[PDB]
This record gives sequence, C-alpha cells and structure tokens, in this order.
Amino acid sequence: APAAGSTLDKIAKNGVIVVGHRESSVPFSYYDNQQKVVGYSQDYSNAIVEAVKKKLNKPDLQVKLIPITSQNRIPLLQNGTFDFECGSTTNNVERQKQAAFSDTIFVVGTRLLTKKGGDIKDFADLKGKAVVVTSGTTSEVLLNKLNEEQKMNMRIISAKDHGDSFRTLESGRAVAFMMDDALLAGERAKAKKPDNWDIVGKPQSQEAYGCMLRKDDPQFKKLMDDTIAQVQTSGEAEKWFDKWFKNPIPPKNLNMNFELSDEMKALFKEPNDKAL
Amino acid sequence: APAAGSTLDKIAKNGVIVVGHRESSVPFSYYDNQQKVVGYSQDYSNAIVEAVKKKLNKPDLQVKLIPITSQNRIPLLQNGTFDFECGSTTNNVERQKQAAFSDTIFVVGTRLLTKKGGDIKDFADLKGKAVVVTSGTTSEVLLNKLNEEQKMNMRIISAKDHGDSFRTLESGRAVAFMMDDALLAGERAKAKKPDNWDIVGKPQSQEAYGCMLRKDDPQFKKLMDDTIAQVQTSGEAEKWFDKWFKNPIPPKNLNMNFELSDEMKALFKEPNDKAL
Ligand SMILES: N[C@@H](CCC(=O)O)C(=O)O
Ligand SMILES: N[C@@H](CCC(=O)O)C(=O)O
Repeated sequence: APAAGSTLDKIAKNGVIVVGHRESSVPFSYYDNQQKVVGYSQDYSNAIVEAVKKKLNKPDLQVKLIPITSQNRIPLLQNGTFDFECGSTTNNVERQKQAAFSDTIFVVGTRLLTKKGGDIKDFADLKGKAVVVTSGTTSEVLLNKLNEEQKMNMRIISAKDHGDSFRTLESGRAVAFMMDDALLAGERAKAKKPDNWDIVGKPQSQEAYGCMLRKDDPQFKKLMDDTIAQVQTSGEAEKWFDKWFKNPIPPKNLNMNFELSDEMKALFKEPNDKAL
Repeated sequence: APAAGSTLDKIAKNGVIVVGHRESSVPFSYYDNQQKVVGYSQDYSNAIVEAVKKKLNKPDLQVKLIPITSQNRIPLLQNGTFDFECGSTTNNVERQKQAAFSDTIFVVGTRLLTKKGGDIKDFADLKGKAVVVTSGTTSEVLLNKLNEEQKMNMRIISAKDHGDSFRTLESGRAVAFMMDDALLAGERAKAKKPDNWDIVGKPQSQEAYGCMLRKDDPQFKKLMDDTIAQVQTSGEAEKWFDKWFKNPIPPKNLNMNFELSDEMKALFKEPNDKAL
C-alpha cells in the first residue's frame, strides 16, 4: 500500500495525476499544433499514466498536463507542482541529489546547430562569437566551462526553451546553438528552411535521458521502471523510435532521419537507470 | 511575481488550491456531520483561500479539501499533497526544519483527560497504567520521554487521531488520554457522557498552533500572515473564538465553555510566529 508522502499516495488523495511535459523538446515531448502534447518520451508518460490508473484501480483518475522548462523542472517537482515528466532531462549524479530518474529512454551527444556555408565546423570556431544555449541545461554548464577553461571569449545567450534558442540562431542573434543533438534536429524539423541548418562539432558529452520523479519514492520509481522495461523489451520502444525518428512528424511533416544508437540497442534489451 | 517552486506558482499552474484539514481536532478543524469541515482554525483557512483567489485574480479557483493526520501531515506537505492547513499543529523549532508556520492562532497546554470518578489526579498517578496518545504528536514525544526518564512503566497506546484516542479511554482501554487541553475538551464535547470526564494534571508543555505551509516560501507565508493579522487585529479572531469556544458547537450542541487567555489577547493585538 502506498506510504504517506509517496507519489501514489498523493495521486490517490488528490484524485489527479499531474504529468509535467515539455513544449519544445522535439521529437520527445512537444506541441503538435493539433492540441496535443506528443512525442517519443511522451509515449512513455502515457504508458505510465495507464499503469497508475491500473495500480490504483481508478480508471477515471483525472490527468493534468503541466508545461515545465529545463530551468524550472526541479523546483516544480520538489513542491509537487507535477508528479513525473518524460521528456529530455539528463540523468546525472548532481541531479540525483534533488530528484530520481527512471530507466534510460534515450542517449544524446551535445553538439552545435549553425547556418550552412558559415564558418562554424567545430567548437574551437566559436572563439569570440555569440552562441545561444537553453537556460538550465547541461549544455549551458558545459559551454560556460569551455568559455572559461579554454578562454574562448564567447558571448553566451541563455534562452528560455529550445525553440527560443533556435529562433535566436535563425534571426541572426547568434552564430550557433549548443544542445543535445537530437533536440537540435528537432528544432530544425520545425524551421522555415530546414536545409539552412547543419549539426556540427565533436560532442562535448554523452548523456542519458530518464523520466524524472521525486527522490526517495521507490514504489513510484518501480512502477515507472517496470512500465519502461515492458515497452523496451517487447520491441515497442523501437517501434516508437521508428515513428518519431524515421518517419514524418508534426508539426511540418518533416523527418528526423535518425538511426537507433548502439547504446539504446543495448538498453532496450536490458533496461537500466545509470547516469552516463 | 510568484517564483517557480513557490506555492502560489503551484496553485496557478494546477488551477486548484489544496487545503489540508483535520477530521477530529475539535473545535479547530473537524467534521460537523452536516457535510462541512469547520472550526476556529478552519475559519482562517477560508480567509486564506479568499486571499489567494484575490491575489491570483482567479475568482472561480477550485478548492480541494484533503484530510490529514498528526502523523502524516509533514510528508504530505513536502510532496505537495496539500498546500497549507490550519488546525491543531504545534509550531516548534524541530518542525521548522521541515515546514514553515504562520503567525500563532492559539496556545495550549498538554494535559490528561480521565474519569472524573477515578484515581488519576496528576501525571505521577499514571505509573504502571495504560495511557493513550495520538500518533505523531508532541504529546506522544513527551509521554515516551517521561516514561523512559522517570521510569514510569506506562503502557502507551498510540491511536490514529484524537477521536480514536478518546474512544480508547471511553471504552476502558486506557485510564487517561494525554493531549493538548483544548483538544481534550473538544473530544469530551462529543462523548456519550461528557460529564464523566475531567482534564487534570500539570501541563507538560505550552505550545503554539500555527497554520502549516512549506518551508522556504516567503511569499505564501506573507499572504497567510497578512490575512491572519487582519483577522486578529480587527477583533474578528476573538469573535471566532467566542463562536467556537463559548457557544454550542456541532456535532452535539455542547459548549466548550473556555475563556480567551490574556496571552492570546496580546497576540491578537500584535500577531507573531514564534514557537514557544
Ligand atoms: N538534456 C539536457 C538538455 C535538454 C533539456 O534540458 O531539455 C538537460 O537535461 O539539461
Ligand atoms: N498540537 C499537537 C497535538 C495536536 C495535533 O497534532 O493535532 C501537535 O502538533 O503534535
């Protein structure tokens, strides 16, 4: 039976499960401009909601969707503004001090988006340039560290979400946008002219996405992990991958044209929740 | 503007304010058996709810009542199961490490309820006796300490709420109930034979009640304290006192017959939030 102060207890007492989600983490958790929140990560959220309804024996449980940002997600989690989110949040040791993470749902590398035919091909080319990054991200930490340690004299623009960052780039307010490679591709899949944008640079990190939930709630983490493990080991996660990464997606019917990583091939066979 | 991770932000983002309340803290926050949650403390909760609706310019804001207990209130608070509660929670330094408290709304002393016809006149008379206390309370802490340090050989029965404690006493399962004096009087007011029961003993503590809210949320504490201050300094709090403590109350139409202390009168003129 759920313990006082656990998430299943909160949900049962409120009669609501509150699902945090992203607005612009494409193709993970984002708005389709068809009145829904969709994507590869959001498909896990939907599965988790069904598992909660089943566990609590409450099929008419209200489901509330609450938008969150990379900057605000931990504060909102910790006061119960939302109960869990599946999007584009990196599981790392630092964040484990504040939150818990499910089994890994995706793996990314941090790279650059830049205009084609410009002069940015590697991180070193950013010296003395304006560079945009989304506030509250691992890329913002990495980029500020690079700026200091490698003395690059970058002017770092911190934007509120990934589409704001992309539009900074698109409007010529920055020469490159640093982010998780998949998210860069996702922003390009919404662009005016997708052709105009290239992903370049050696990755500065390799990072695991997990669904995020409150710390010290083993029962809820187990529900989430068990749900993820069924999706992944049954072959369903790979079908979700193909849908969101190899086929036309909203809102512009463009294709990511990605291929499934070796890292996720191994995780779909034996799910785990380790930070990289 | 409410910061991310604050209670006003949570309320706005969820479209609801969740008010924790008691079931058996008489005459503070309790069920009237007329389909309402009522009492002297709950009157402050209603005032705070109105202040929230005004501050957020949300006149139709949903209000959800959630029952809590002495044992589960801090776990439930910390994961956002509820946003605030006004009842019978003591503000003390230890709990300030986990929660915040409003300006004080009442002051109690921890005493004993026992058969008027019986042998229990002070705490020392409890040696070798069965004594009931409500789980998760300051009285439970005090009573276990007294048992150990004074080697009293009491058999301590820990019941889930104040009415369960009283009914333990009434049914002959314990010789006395230790609790806040006002709460003892409130349970007596519901008894089969109220006249059978006496409040005895030297108080083991003097304790201040506050409404409880999350820690590190100055703006919500300020809204609550501002609301309380107006009620108290205008004379309304004493009218609420008279209503709940000097006139017949539900559910049995009996009277507490209490008098407002000079200390409370002094607080009502200049509100403050200090633990005793
Ligand atoms: N995965 C990165 C960037 C993407 C994001 O936050 O959406 C992070 O968790 O900081
Ligand atoms: N005021 C005490 C006892 C009453 C109660 O919890 O309701 C406490 O906060 O522990």
